[PDB]
Amino acid sequence: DRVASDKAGNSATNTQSTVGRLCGYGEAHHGEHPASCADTATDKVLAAERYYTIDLASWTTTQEAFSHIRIPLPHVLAGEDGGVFGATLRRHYLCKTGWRVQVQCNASQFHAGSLLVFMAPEFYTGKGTKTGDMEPTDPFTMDTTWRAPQGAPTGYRYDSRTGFFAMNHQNQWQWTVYPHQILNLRTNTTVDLEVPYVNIAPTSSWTQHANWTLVVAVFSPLQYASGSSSDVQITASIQPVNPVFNGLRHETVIA
Amino acid sequence: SGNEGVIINNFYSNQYQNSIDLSAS
Amino acid sequence: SGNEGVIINNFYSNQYQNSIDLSAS
Amino acid sequence: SGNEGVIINNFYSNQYQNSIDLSAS
Amino acid sequence: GSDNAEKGKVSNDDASVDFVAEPVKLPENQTRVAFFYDRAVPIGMLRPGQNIESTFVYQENDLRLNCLLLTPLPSFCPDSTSGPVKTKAPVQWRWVRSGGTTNFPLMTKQDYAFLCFSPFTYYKCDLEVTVSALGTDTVASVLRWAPTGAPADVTDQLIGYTPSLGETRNPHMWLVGAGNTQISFVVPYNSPLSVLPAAWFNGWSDFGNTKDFGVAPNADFGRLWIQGNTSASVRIRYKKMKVFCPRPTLFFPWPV
Amino acid sequence: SPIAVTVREHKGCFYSTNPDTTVPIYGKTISTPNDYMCGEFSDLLELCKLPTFLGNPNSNNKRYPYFSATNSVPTTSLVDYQVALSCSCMCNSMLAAVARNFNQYRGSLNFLFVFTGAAMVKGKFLIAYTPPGAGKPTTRDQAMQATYAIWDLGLNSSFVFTAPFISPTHYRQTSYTSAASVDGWVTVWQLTPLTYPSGTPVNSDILTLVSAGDDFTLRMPISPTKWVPQ
Amino acid sequence: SPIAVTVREHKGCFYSTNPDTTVPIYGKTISTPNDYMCGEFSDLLELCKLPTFLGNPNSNNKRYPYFSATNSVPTTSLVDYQVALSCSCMCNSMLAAVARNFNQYRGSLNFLFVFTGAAMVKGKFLIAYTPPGAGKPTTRDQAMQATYAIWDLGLNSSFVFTAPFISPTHYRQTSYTSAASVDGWVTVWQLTPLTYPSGTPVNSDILTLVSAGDDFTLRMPISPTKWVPQ
Amino acid sequence: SPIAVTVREHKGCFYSTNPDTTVPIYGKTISTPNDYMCGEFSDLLELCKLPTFLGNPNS
Repeated sequence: DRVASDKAGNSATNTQSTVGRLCGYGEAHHGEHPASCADTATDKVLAAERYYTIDLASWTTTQEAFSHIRIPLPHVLAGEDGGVFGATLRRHYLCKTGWRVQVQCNASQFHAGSLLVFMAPEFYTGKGTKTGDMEPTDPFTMDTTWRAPQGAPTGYRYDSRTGFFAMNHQNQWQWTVYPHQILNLRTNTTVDLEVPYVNIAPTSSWTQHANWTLVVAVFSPLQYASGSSSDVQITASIQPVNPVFNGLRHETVIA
Repeated sequence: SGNEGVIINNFYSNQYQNSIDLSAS
Repeated sequence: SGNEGVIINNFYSNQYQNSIDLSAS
Repeated sequence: SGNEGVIINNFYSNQYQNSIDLSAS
Repeated sequence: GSDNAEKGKVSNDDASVDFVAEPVKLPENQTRVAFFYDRAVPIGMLRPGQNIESTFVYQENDLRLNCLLLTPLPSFCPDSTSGPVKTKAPVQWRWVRSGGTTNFPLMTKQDYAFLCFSPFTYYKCDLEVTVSALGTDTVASVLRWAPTGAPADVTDQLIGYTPSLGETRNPHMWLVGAGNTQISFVVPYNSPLSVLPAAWFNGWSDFGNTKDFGVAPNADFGRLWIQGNTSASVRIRYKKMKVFCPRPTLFFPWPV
Repeated sequence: SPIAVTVREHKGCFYSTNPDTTVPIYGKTISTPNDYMCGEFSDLLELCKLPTFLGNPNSNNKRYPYFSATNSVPTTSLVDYQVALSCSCMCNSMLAAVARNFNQYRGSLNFLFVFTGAAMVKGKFLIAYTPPGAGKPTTRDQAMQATYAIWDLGLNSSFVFTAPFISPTHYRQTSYTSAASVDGWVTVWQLTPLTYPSGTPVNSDILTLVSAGDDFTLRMPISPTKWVPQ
Repeated sequence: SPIAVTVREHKGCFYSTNPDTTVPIYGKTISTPNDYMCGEFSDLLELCKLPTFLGNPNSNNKRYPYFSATNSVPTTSLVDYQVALSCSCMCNSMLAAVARNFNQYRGSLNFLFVFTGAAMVKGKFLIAYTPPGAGKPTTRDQAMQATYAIWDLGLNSSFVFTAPFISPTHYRQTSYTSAASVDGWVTVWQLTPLTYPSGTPVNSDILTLVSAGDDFTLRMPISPTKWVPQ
Repeated sequence: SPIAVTVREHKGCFYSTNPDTTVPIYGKTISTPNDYMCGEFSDLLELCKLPTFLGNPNS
């Protein structure tokens, strides 16, 4: 019963060590049309409702407790890797959707370590301070290298000064309050998560807001005896749950 | 539910005293 | 109809509180 | 029982006006 | 006893489970979102830049303003590479900031309590505002309020020798005379948004995505302008509060 | 005996919008009968649905109740209204005049076009509504990808075009108070050239009016930034 | 006629926590519909039951979400949490973060342990709770005399240990405000050494989380001594 | 409409023995349970009936 498969359109995930599917806020995106839009929505596009499987990161002995990587949504699937979903998304003002995700990562019975895999609403994805404007850089891009924790998680100011704290502060000591699962090398090679649609509004101006973030963080450092397979990746299968599109138009050039 | 404990608690009509809750759908 | 939201809203009799509406014909 | 002699003696709800008595067992 | 954290959760026990013991629970309500936030707290103060007889004008003085933004979050005259632009109405800031060299006071205004403790991503409610006099002189004061997004109409006196702020169809208040010193009232959740960000808004505020990232638009309860002879302490109160999607609270410093 | 009372901190205070009445000093006064009257109305909203004129700017920059078209297909758009109550070409329509006294809106805007060129003239136009996200359209081709309708000239003189209420939020602010500037654009293009016979005025004028559509509503009464007529 | 009233001595007074409402100045305003929303909650108490991380100090004195064990039986204890909301290793758990906004508590604390060492590793631990009166335990043997449970490693990764609510008073103060300093200790000891095969990381890490148990409650909302994040 | 009131001459006055209550600032607070207790009494008068010692003076 630790053996499971999940199908979505012409795609299918599969695992022999599952520990179940954690469903955030105890509920899922039902694909309802937004009461804020007059135009009949475009929805139920089989071609767009599947698992897009991609690379997340390389886990090494070097990474420490609370080092992490942030994956923004829908943004990370808004371009090429998003196939028909990204293609349709790029041509609509508004999008409203949930997410169903499977994070993959295997090692061995002789390896040690553990990951915190979770999903959070309105989680800071900014990379750095843009020299000049006093604003962040690449908010909507996925981390391409592990991120070091803040000893004192007080966030990031752009005014080039220090003191007190910023509203983008994220206190890792409490990260387990977010919908999540733990990926423990001795127990399981996969985690399964799911989240509903949440936001400051009935539907989203996606083009300018990454309302949900998929975060993978290290809890206990990777460890292995010499001779043991040293190369360990972390991949993920991401699926848009009942995406609903409104405000059709000429195409937003993500490119 | 909140921090209000007064019996004669009406005087001003409900709809004036509070934002009106209404469901889009 | 107007901007008035008070329950106990009488105290002064109606006819005193407002001009009396009456139809010529 | 105490030194209180007012009829209209409610205004504030009981549970607000006084500590709530509750028995452990 | 025995379990498995991996699956996203675990048995939430009491003594009676693993041992020859039992549940010692007592009834208790004071821990409710609504009740808890339903108490008054200072976010800043108002200082009049001018008389009750003149044309109102944005004015700062030792970090004090003749106008303020109704939001729990940090706010102040808009920041600039060259310093906060004090000839303007306060706006939402993305961080808290010392008035000067030492930590306190603060240059920014806000509900410090609410910031140090907002265990949630989004919220909503009505806002009960209280404006209390800091001085002892017979008061002569006018207060103007407006909903988030409304025109400041910070224009000239139409009628001479009277307060420009009072010249509006918007909800305004007139306080004057010995013993008459505090203003109290409640306003409705007036935002275009369905719910408000308790802390952060992971997106740009402009379609060009070049500006004010982390701050949601019209994510406030409007604002206050003052005029007359009296400065006042301003407190807010969360009415019929509701919160959503739990998240981490402000970090607390580990003991040296 | 007297009733004991707790006097609240906010005493002696005056509220411009206080939800209650005050003291009557000239009671029992009959209000001069006006039963004969007609033309009465209760909701400012209705005024909003009465189509009024859009102010179209000329090169020398002066306004007209309309725009012109002819025997050609201008590579660019003929006119373009920015769906935004605050917006200026509407500055003087009843719709905008009412809207500026309220903080937020919801629903459809209806753009009314009336062809006043000669009976002998023909042709077709392409009216479109473009939501934000990908920037404002720069070509009929692009516009054609958003919400649109083709307007064919003929016996019937006019056309009612509806700019749909497509939005993230249940409501929208009525005013350009700070800067997200807009909620998309309404653009008018020639599909086919105005065609006609010899002896006919080659340049036809199309009256342009705007009004609140059926779905439409306004809320939160407020004051506009004060102004002075020219 | 006017009603005669006796004006109480406390007039004009303002109460931060006054159990009553005040005057409404913008009535009949609809609250932007949010029926679409999920993730809503009513009781701060729930946040309390969500297990979050304990901050374990290192020699160079820096914190970890866990502690380490190995092929040995340390004569002293592996870690020791002081059952006391004010207590510091919890400084940053949701439990403590909520608790510092309330004056008193009652009920069970639940300590959650998660073994992240290799599958091939084994061993047993002795987790214990010691009430006051005889001082804090200095040896597994002593600890074993108080409330305890043995934790055996195996297929199942974790363990939920409950620090029982044993007390003279129905409630307990949430803060170290003056000095009775504590309500006993939670101590973790090795029963048997972590055992394993060649080719396996000799030092295993055990994640340490804490949370409010089922019985648990908080009361009397208050303000913590103000602080500034580092 | 507001209710007209006649404000009595004795206003703002405080009464040490006023037969009425005042404003509550920390409501809904449960009073720590004490059901276990014995030895309780309601009337000072009873204390009066408990015989106690008379102080008799010496030379």
